[PDB]
Amino acid sequence: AKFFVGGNWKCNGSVANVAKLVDELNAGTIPRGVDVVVAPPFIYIDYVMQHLDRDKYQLSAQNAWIGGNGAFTGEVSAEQLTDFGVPWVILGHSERRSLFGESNEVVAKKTSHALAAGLGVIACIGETLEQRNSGSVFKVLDAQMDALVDEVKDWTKVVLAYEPVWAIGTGVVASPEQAQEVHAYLRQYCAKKLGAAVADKLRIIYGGSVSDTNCKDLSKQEDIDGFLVGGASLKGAAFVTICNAAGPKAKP
Amino acid sequence: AKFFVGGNWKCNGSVANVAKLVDELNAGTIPRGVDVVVAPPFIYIDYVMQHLDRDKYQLSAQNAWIGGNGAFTGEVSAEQLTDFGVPWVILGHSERRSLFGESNEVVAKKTSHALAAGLGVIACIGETLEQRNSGSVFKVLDAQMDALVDEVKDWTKVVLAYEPVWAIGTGVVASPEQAQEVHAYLRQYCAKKLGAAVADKLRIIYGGSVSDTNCKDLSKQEDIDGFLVGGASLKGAAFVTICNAAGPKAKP
Repeated sequence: AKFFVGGNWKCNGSVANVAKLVDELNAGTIPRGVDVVVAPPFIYIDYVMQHLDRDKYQLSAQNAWIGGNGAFTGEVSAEQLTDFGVPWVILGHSERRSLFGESNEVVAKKTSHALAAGLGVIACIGETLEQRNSGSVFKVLDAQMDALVDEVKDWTKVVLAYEPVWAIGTGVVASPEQAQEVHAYLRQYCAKKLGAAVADKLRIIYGGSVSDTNCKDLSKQEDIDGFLVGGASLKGAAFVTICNAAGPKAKP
Repeated sequence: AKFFVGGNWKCNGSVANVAKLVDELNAGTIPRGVDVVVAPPFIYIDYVMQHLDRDKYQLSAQNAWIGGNGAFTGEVSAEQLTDFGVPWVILGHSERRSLFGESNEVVAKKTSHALAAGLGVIACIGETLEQRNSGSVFKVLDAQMDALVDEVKDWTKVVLAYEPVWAIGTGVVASPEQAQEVHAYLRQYCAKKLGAAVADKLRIIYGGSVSDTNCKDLSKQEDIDGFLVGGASLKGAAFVTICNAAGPKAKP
């Protein structure tokens, strides 16, 4: 029910800058009834967990391994994250689908593994400019979702994040109307695959370029339940403003 | 000059188990003149850095991104690690060459980037059972090293780790004589590519199965300068014993 805002810091930070960002976030006020998650690089999670106000913010990781602990040098498991006290993980971000070749199948299995390990998952999908140019939007999104549906039985702790990758680094802007068109499409897909009750409660958050300038134009769209924020999450007051875009979608 | 032992914890740990392992490591005594590095999963680096005895142990990460900070969700940069106070990183581990498709070229560029960001690098190489079966040992190792040589000009802060991947998970054991044969081969390669002076000072550490049972048989081999330890690194007293295998190769 709650408007949901996640802040994906990506691969950014230093000890001093993280300390400063945490202080700025702690200075902000968040409306009742909004869920706000902050996702630092792995090395900072300890510090952030210990210094960021728990009344306002929950922690997320930016990725996790496909399975449990073992001989996977460099990786962090969902079991480790849960044991650490982290409640959320972002999985299938466009940067990992592209740079790391995470397939639809890998994202879906990471998601079911993480859920079974006790995390909530911000599961990311989205199509590129080439795919939109070729008339493949439905084919691509349907296949991304079909893979998730195959792995996930309980969507209570899933948040679905749509990334308009065609409008990320291409010189193209996505309008709020274009965003809403996709979110409406995803909503009706999910109603058919999961049932109208599950689809109505599922948070479908927008992960295009979200700033303190455009957040209210996006948050008023019928099927946009929140945001997965990129670079604006690195600026505390701007990020807090995005969290305050909930308006009537906050569920105090 | 110093015998060098790294402990690669891989994707293992919990809050309680890491606390226990750190206590066990702190209970151990290490000879003067041995460098010992411990590599936890990213999320534990903070805790380990703050609780593990600095007189005995330095920290390492198990991986880093190919470049600096930016839009690389899930990744940690070498710049972040240096700023955090971490002195070392493992790059090109066999599990990442295989599971993540890190090419010779990617490992070498990660290495030069990390060195430029101020880290020391444990650069890993090694050939598989298929490659040894096909008579490709030289071709594979030479190509792995040629890629490193192309990127790395200063080897002062590099430690070269040989992983006999043909003897890791295959049902085959590598003898100390087989280990030494490869290390001798690598030494003469490096003398030809880097100069005899650089090759003589370069630590070439063995990253096959290293335990407290076999460590002295390996450490006495002429061209084995230390170890990159896998599962035995999770057992504090066993790992400390491996560190004590240096004998005359400690440089107090």
